[PDB]
Amino acid sequence: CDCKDKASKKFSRFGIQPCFICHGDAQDPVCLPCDHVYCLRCIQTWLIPGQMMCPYCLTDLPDKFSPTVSQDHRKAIEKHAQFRHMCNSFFVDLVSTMCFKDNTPPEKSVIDTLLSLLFVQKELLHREHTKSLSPFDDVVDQTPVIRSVLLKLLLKYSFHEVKDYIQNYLTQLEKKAFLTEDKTELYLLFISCLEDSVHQKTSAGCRNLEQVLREEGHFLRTYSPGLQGQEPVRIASVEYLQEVARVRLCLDLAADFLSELQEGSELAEDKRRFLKHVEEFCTRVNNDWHRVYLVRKLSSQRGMEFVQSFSKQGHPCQWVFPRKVIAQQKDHVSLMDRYLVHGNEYKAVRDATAKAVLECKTLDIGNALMACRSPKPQQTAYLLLALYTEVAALYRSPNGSLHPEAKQLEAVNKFIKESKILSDPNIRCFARSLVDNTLPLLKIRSANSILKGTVTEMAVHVATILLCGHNQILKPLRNLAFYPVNM
Amino acid sequence: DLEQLTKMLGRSADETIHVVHLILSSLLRVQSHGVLNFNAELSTKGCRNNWEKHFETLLLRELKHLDKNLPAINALISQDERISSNPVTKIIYGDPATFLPHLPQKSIIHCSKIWSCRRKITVEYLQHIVEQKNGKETVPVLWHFLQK
Ligand SMILES: [Zn+2]
Repeated sequence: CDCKDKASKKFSRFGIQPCFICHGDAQDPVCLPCDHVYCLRCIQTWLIPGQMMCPYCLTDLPDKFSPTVSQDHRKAIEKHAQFRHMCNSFFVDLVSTMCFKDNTPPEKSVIDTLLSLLFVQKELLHREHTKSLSPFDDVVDQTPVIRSVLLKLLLKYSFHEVKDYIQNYLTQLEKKAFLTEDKTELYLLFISCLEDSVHQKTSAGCRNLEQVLREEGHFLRTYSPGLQGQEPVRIASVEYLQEVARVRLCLDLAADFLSELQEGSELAEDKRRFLKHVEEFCTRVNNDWHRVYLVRKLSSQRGMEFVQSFSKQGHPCQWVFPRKVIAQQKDHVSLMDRYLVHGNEYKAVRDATAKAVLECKTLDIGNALMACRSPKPQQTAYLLLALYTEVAALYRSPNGSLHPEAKQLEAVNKFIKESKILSDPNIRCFARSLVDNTLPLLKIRSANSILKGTVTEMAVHVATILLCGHNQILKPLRNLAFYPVNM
Repeated sequence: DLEQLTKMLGRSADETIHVVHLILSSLLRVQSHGVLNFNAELSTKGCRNNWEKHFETLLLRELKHLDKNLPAINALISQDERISSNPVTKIIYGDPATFLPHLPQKSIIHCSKIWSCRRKITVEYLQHIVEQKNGKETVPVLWHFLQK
């Protein structure tokens, strides 16, 4: 600190200061006759009423904020800013490396002074900001920001000895910064920092899978609920967020085991016991937000059709779903139409193509196609992809299989013979193969039956793009898809 | 390739599939032809490399501009009118799960975003992050460490 201040007097004649208004470094620096460096925006929004005087030393400025210094103050503020950045990088490197060297934690009062040097307490004028680990006072953010660097560097130790310190930091942030605001974001940040700390204390530690499975099982079957304590509006102990993060990793492990379970064989009689304990835990408590977390993790790791395959009627993994979502779910759970990426002009033509599927009138697709901008290549792609998604949603489903053969291929073929939008002989030789199911991409014969759908979708999408796209940077790939003897 | 892309991007499975559909859809409306001077057979390495340079140009022009599109695509595909009745896409794909009546009450810790999912940070995501944020000038050692 006194290195910095004797540095500033060496730099620019006794005291480059931040502006008293903004509490930060000056932009377009105006100098008072009393050696004051202020912001230009702050002095134009401040000096124009009847306060032609000084905020700091109460000195009357005579004329106007006319002296700007285009020689001294930009390079002075530049050098002092480079110096404060280098010194704050120095301080954060020292508290990262030397204050936290080995497995024993530092003393109490040094941790208290680190947590107290984050605050810039009362000064006569916005009070009580939060700064980016600086040993100085003259750096500001005029919005209270909350980082996670000290939180991760305190939680490299055992959790049993750093509960009260982060708890006291939490009580300080609640009493001065986050009184009545969105505490959900800070609580999720704390849950994420504790779960990252347990990831580090398990993965960088050296122990086998059986001991960690036995101890998390012993956590499960001895879990007192106790949720009435840290519930209502403000009470959030670090033990409570540690319990929620620990059960989130238990459900993460259980969801990894279920994703392993569906893909392969039996789970060696001990992972079975762990999944049984996860089942007993989730069927004991009605805190089904954690079950929502389980289904969000399984939807994230594998896909939507994965939990659709879980959502059948007698699979022995049905307990991973809440009680209301299964009784009001039918067996006609159709698939997602990923081609709405085009948006608001493919949606109209696919709705009208579903209309011409259900009825026999085929002019509706032509009316929807003339109700669209964005011309001829994308329009042809919309029409061909709409025809694909309708004949695919018919042929896949067991109830309505082979529906355009029921006197309806005559109507769409009449639309082919009438409308010149797709009766180009390469588009036409594609479309004849797509109407009567004689395109050899539906018979891709992948026996997994979940990624098989995706592979069919990617193949017909890139074929639709290569046909409908009249583009130079598609001229090789067309030769890769229709002339392999010429390749 | 699909396993490596859903590892490599810090998304869900559906969102990485949405990224691939974005790049195939975006490579269509790019009508500006300045892709002259290469053989259309891929017969010489200069023609292949020039094709690579123009296709790298279009892929970077579309890969820079996806993070301002993917929440809007999640809103539109979340509000399509045949999956929205299915109660599995509401508890997952962009609706609050408070319509489920058998649930704990409105607490400060039982919001939906607190019981959301998030990434598991790996090396491939780091390699993706070094190439968008101009890793060749500022951070060279990490780029060469993740490369090999
Ligand atoms: Zn100022």
